[PDB]
Amino acid sequence: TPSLPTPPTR
Amino acid sequence: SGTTLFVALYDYEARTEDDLSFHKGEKFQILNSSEGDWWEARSLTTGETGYIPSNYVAPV
Repeated sequence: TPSLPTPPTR
Repeated sequence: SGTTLFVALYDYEARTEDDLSFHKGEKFQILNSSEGDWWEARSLTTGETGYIPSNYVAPV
């Protein structure tokens, strides 16, 4: 974890 | 000398894969603050590198 994807545009 | 540690203002639970969790008072060296709001950092507790929300830290 964390499991969620990191958005590339952040 | 010639560098600055940062300190966490609040606890944080990371939610995405590239982000670090940390507790209030944890110390960091910042590695890249040039690519927006989320800074690349190294935790001085764990040695891990990842992104942190820049509003959660301040310079020592």
